[PDB]
Amino acid sequence: QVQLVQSGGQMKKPGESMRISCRASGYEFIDCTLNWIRLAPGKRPEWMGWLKPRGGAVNYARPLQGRVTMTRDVYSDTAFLELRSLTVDDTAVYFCTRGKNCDYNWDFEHWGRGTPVIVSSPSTKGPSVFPLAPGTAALGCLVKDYFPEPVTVSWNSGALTSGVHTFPAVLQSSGLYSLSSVVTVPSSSLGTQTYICNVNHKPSNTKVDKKVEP
Amino acid sequence: TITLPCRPAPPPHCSSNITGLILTRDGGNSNAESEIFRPGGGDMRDIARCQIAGTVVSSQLFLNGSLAEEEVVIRSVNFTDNAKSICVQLATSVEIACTGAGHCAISRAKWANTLKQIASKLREQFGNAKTIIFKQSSGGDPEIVTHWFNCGGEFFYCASTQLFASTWFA
Amino acid sequence: IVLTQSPGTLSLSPGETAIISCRTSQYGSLAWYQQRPGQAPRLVIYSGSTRAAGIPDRFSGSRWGPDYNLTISNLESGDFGVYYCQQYEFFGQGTKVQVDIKRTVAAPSVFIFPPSDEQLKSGTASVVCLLNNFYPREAKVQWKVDNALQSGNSQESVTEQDSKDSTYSLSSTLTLSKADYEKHKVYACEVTHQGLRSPVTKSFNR
Ligand SMILES: *[C@@H]1O[C@H](CO)[C@@H](O[C@@H]2O[C@H](CO)[C@@H](O[C@@H]3O[C@H](CO[C@H]4O[C@H](CO[C@H]5O[C@H](CO)[C@@H](O)[C@H](O)[C@@H]5O)[C@@H](O)[C@H](O[C@H]5O[C@H](CO)[C@@H](O)[C@H](O)[C@@H]5O[C@H]5O[C@H](CO)[C@@H](O)[C@H](O)[C@@H]5O)[C@@H]4O)[C@@H](O)[C@H](O[C@H]4O[C@H](CO)[C@@H](O)[C@H](O)[C@@H]4O[C@H]4O[C@H](CO)[C@@H](O)[C@H](O)[C@@H]4O)[C@@H]3O)[C@H](O)[C@H]2NC(C)=O)[C@H](O)[C@H]1NC(C)=O
Ligand SMILES: *[C@@H]1O[C@H](CO)[C@@H](O)[C@H](O)[C@H]1NC(C)=O
Ligand SMILES: *[C@@H]1O[C@H](CO)[C@@H](O)[C@H](O)[C@H]1NC(C)=O
Repeated sequence: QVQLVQSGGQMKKPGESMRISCRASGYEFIDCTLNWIRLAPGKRPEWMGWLKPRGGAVNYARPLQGRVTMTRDVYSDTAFLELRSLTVDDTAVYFCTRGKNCDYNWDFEHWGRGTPVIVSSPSTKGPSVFPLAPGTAALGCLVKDYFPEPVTVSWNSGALTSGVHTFPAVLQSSGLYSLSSVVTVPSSSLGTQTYICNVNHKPSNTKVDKKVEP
Repeated sequence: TITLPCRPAPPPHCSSNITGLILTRDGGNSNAESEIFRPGGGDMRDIARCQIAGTVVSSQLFLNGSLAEEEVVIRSVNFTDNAKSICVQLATSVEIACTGAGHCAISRAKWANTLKQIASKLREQFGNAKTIIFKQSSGGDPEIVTHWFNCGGEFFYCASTQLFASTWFA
Repeated sequence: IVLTQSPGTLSLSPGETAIISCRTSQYGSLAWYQQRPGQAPRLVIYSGSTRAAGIPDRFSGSRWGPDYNLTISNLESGDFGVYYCQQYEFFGQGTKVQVDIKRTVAAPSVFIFPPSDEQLKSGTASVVCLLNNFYPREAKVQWKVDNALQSGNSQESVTEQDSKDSTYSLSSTLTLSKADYEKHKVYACEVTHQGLRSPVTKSFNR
């Protein structure tokens, strides 16, 4: 029964180096090529490289060419992944894998439990809140250009529950999250009641209150 | 005439003809502008499965093996599989000469000609015209990283770092 | 060489078939990996149609030309999650088979929001398209500027199926900068949905 046990989850600062181990038992270690694959949230799975234990033959993925280095120890049946010059993009759960059959390498039957890494820059970007205004009417707030996740909006400090829809954030090419939060209210109400959304962003300790005037 | 940093120094009778070589292909893709190739990265089973080998046990470079007729012939189980080693056989051999002083000389111009042939055949397999890069090994044991062979029951380690450092266009 | 999976998010109730498609750009055996939430991903299908270990016969792979299908005949809780397709070292973007309570069809109430003047000063301009309370989740939003389609400049998001409503809401964030925005005077958001007879359009002038 093949087992791929790897290191525990790590927290790293940007620009630092990282080492992760993965030892395996249940099969003869030297026989099968070993791969590393990182999975980022809302992102394509990414193959990092493979490593052939008999002679330490190695093949690094071209995007990572400079910053990736993986080695092996034959005697304790283990492989090590090393990632230098960390960036916030590199936050992912890192898996060591081995194929089903010993040399068709790509049918990844066996995965580790995963080693989650979290590089997070102490630099944070406060939310920019922009109103959205018009039988029934809708008015909301655009929480644009903030970093990182998450923010939690509300309306009238919680007086408004019904009709409110807050949306999952969206990663713009800017690298900064922008979400929207709308509410549907009666058309008449636009004149009678004032509508304030309360954007709360703990990573920056910013807590913006914004009004949506008709 | 390129020379080889060699450890230890190889006696004259160890000087021989080069027949072929082993190329591992770097995993893609970026943009299919170019392909990176490195020596070795091949297990002994890949070498045996290649069937062109001679008597000499070696890494990266086939020695004292059988040549193939007319054109350089490249073979792999699957070329689109970068985990599979590429076997290269030459019609014209390349006489690697060891002085015994510790540096193995080689005809630079001739090795340029053979390399151009390989790159041409690689393009034939990997698409009409992709620029081809030859770089040194990514890493591993000295036997895989350095060109390592056996002569008279004694092992020798030569660095092909000088050798594999080219780039070809079309 | 890239792998394109469709749909991005397939959603439907337990007890009915789910079908996932993966478009390839080259030859080579293709695999299918299931990934349950929080758990490591699991190899479902390899070499096109052969199932891995512990995979029931409810999973089948189908191939025609460059296209591959993973069909899960009878949806159980354990089947829901996110599926990826693979060809050598490359993966597809992913698909998310998620649960969906069946209810009556509802047409979306659409609103369009011009960009905040303060944002306009900052240099950027974000036009928002709101689609509220519609069933089912599959609905298409088309951005046109001076009656001209747009691609890649816009982004989207859909709510979790709201418990009371059992209905989906969508937000389309159309993003520009001040220059291009002021140039074009008039903008329109086009919504085509199952509960809609005709593509409802919501537009405005600068
Ligand atoms: C590394 O390894 C990988 C594997 O891991 C290798 O990948 C394999 O590579 C093979 C060769 O390169 C490749 O075979 C090709 O596949 C072609 C496409 O096959 C699919 O599409 C067929 C229908 O296509 C039609 O429609 C699409 C789009 O709609 C168009 O693109 C096409 O042009 C057509 O218009 C479809 O029939 C086929 O399924 C059959 O094959 C499957 C095998 O996996 C079966 O499961 C399936 O049931 C079908 O089987 C039927 O047909 C076979 C005979 O092919 C028969 O045995 C069965 O009983 C059943 O009847 C796929 O869905 C395909 O077009 C190619 O076929 C032509 O060429 C061969 C010669 O190679 C001829 O013998 C054949 O008759 C046919 O002739 C055509 O071409 C002639 C000249 O080439 C021409 O004269 C003639 O008029 C015809 O046009 C061929 O089979 C594999 O698909 C591929 N495998 C995978 C998984 O991707 C890879 O190559 C390796 N890498 C390297 C570098 O070597
Ligand atoms: C290879 O062959 C040559 C001559 O054919 C011979 O001198 C040499 O000893 C052989 N072995 C090696 C390792 O060069
Ligand atoms: C290599 O082969 C050639 C002819 O094929 C022969 O003349 C030469 O002696 C051989 N050995 C060396 C070291 O070149």
